[PDB]
Amino acid sequence: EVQLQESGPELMKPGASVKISCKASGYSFTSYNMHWVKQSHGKSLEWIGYIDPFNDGTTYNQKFKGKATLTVDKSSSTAYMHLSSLTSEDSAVYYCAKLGPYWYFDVWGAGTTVTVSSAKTTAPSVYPLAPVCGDTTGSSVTLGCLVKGYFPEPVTLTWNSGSLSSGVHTFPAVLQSDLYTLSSSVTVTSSTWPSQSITCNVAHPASSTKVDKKIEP
Amino acid sequence: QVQLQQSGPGLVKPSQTLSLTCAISGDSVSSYNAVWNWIRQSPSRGLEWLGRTYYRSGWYNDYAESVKSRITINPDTSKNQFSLQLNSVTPEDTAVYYCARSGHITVFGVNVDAFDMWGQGTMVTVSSASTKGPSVFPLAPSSKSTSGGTAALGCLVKDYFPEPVTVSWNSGALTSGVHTFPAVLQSSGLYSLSSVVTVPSSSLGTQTYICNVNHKPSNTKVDKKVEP
Amino acid sequence: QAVVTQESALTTSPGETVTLTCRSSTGAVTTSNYANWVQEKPDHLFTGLIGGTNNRAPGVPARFSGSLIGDKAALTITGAQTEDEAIYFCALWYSNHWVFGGGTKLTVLGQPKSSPSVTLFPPSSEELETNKATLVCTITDFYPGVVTVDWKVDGTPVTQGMETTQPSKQSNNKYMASSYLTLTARAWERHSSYSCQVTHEGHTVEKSLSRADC
Amino acid sequence: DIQMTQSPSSLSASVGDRVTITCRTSQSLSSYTHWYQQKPGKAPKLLIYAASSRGSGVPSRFSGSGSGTDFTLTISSLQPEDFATYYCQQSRTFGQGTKVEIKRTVAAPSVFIFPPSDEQLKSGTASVVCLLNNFYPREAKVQWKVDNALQSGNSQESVTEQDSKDSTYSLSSTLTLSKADYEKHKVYACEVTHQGLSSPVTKSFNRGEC
Ligand SMILES: OC[C@H]1O[C@H](O[C@H]2O[C@H](CO)[C@@H](O)[C@H](O)[C@H]2O)[C@H](O)[C@@H](O)[C@@H]1O
Ligand SMILES: OC[C@H]1O[C@H](O[C@H]2O[C@H](CO)[C@@H](O)[C@H](O)[C@H]2O)[C@H](O)[C@@H](O)[C@@H]1O
Repeated sequence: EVQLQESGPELMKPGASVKISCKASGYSFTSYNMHWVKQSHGKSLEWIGYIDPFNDGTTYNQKFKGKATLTVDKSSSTAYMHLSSLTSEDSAVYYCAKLGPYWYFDVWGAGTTVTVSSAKTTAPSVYPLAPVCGDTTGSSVTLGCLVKGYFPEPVTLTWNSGSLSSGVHTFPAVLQSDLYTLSSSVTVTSSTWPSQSITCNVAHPASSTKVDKKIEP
Repeated sequence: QVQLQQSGPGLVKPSQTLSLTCAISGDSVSSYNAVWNWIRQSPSRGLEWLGRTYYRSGWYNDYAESVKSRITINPDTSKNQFSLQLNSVTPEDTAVYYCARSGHITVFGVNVDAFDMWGQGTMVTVSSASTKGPSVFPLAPSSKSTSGGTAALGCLVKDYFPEPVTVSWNSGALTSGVHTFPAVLQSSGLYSLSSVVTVPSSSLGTQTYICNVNHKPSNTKVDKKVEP
Repeated sequence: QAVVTQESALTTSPGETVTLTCRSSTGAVTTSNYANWVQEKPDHLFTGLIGGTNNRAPGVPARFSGSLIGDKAALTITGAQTEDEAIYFCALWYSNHWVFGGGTKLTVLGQPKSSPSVTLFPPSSEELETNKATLVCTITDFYPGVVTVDWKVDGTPVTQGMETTQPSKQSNNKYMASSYLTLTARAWERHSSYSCQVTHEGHTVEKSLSRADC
Repeated sequence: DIQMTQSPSSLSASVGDRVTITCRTSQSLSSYTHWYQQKPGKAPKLLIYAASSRGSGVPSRFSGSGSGTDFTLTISSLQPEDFATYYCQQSRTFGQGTKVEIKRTVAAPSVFIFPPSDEQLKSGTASVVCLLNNFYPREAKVQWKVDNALQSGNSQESVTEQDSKDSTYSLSSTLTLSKADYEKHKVYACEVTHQGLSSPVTKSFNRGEC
């Protein structure tokens, strides 16, 4: 059976173009053709079109005529999808998929995320999260670390330089005026804090800004 | 790494069986991506694929229609080879028989029927005549331009059956300006060819010239010194 | 532009038989639509299920079956299991092209009910220094993973400023989420009491915060 | 499995020339369409696979393309060593093949004659050989004269394939007589005519003097 490896995530400004690839490795005893599919918002699947690596036939969804171009390099076993004039509506995960003689999509690439944003690289501002000190009474306490106005994803957030691992919850980012904000919260015993040092270590590699921040009442 | 070594008699009597073998080096006969084909070449038919065998959780065989009814292609996992058997041959089966690998060349991981490695070919003659080994005579250089210029000398290989015969000079040492002519078929029904070379006249006194003649069908080997 | 319609979501218990449907906007689904189905699992793992209306792909369990039911194509799961929790898409063939449906999100209840822990934090000193303020409402340890969030300022409902992440999965297989109330530093000081409201399966957990306490 | 038509089925072209061979297939299956180069007494070598992918150790000057059911091999800059027969293929069917010949300047034959060996003559036959070496084009003709009389039989001729370096041809003619018949004559000659010669070249030997 063949395996399909798509190319890495891509970050583009409106008006740019992009070329995603999908490399087939392994073997197949029967011929097959390559379909490309778009997932929007994580649920809305859309057929873009297909190319046949064997007879060179292509068919497009009418919505994607002239936006998308499918090609193949038969010597490297690689399919390519080129998107012209990227818009916010092109922000999505793109999958390639094998359809062979039974006309079910039996192998899929893991997908390539394309993000279309005119936003600039901005580092995060990292804020402490501590309880209202009146509500100190309780056997466990939960702290946190707010990461606001970063771009682009990703950011990586740890606790006490990775030493503190359990009790931790890092939430998904929200999109707030073309920048992302995050948060991660920890639960430790009421005796551990404020007695011990609880410090979050936020990293934003895409601006080479790593930041530490310890928390007090 | 992949090599194909063909063997087995080139001369086959009418109505009898052609038997050829192709021994594989640098891959397995049962490899998941190896397809073992026989293909033949004649003037009548040009290049004609005859059939294959391949392993895929059990041996498969496909044959061309022209021969479906008298052809068998069999693998031997023991010796790592596969064989061709054609039954009840007629002169129409006189041809050069090649073995060939397919399925190494793939597009998007699938076998695309490109034949990437071929054996050397066995020349097959269907005839009831007997094998006869050549006589080898010298074509000696003349006294013309011995003092300075170019000498022509050669060997004549006459009255051999069947084809082919190979000729080399000085066991390969001399190849530049060698012409080995296509055999002709004499009215006797035996073949004859010449092999000739042009050499500096000044070498005639210092360098030896020997034509090495091989006729595999009769196990005839001859090395003939050609001299003034 | 043929449109393919599937029911949006469905929640079952293990052991139930479930039937998902796939309808063509242009008229009856027929054999010549050659309905196929794929399953999307977490981590964007697509695998194909059925082709040719009713032909299981290799390795697909026999509990899965394809059929035409009336004038729509259907996928029937006879004895759903927790591992069958996924999104199911059908695609229809329209002479020369495939059209995907919108997918049915299938939840199979495979763990105890769990009610949300709600922790509500105040805006920090440093963030206040920049004349901005964000209240963070962490929602953890709930199942199933469906929460409605709601905000109360001085006991009065909120309309804007609010963002809420989608339920995501925790180390312990329960669901978490977070909601934000982004205020300005003046609006923070103009009001006293603040409150995050989470609804889950019919009950409401809530937490309050008064500015006088910071 | 009726051999596919190739167009043309033969050509000759000068060194440096762009050359195009077209295969008439029955189906636009580019990836199962291949080309082979075959030099004389060699197995075909895979040249182009899947219409446009080049085989191992195939120079850049060879390229391939398709359009509908027509596939084309192009040799961008014809070289002397490109003398070959070229075959297309699709699935299990081969084309009829296309012979490519190099055009070059005219080059006249060098003529050599070889009397029979004493070794042969004891055996009862006499073979007399005339060699026409490294000429171009291929229309060289040989007449055998015995005591200045033209022979209308008793000879056989054979021509080499075009040389891979210098694009010339070579021919040998062999005149075969019984020993008895050989000795009833004195002067054996071959007379050679070819475009590169202003007038016929004759080489001859005297029986006995040899
Ligand atoms: O289409 C189903 C068959 O696919 C393969 O066979 C075809 O394609 C091969 C190369 O891709 C050819 O060698 C062969 O002649 C074709 O029949 C597969 O080998 C077969 O098992 C399938 O039935
Ligand atoms: O093939 C017929 C015969 O050819 C040769 O003999 C003829 O030609 C000779 C050369 O011109 C004459 O001298 C001779 O008298 C002819 O018979 C050959 O030597 C014969 O053995 C053949 O029968």
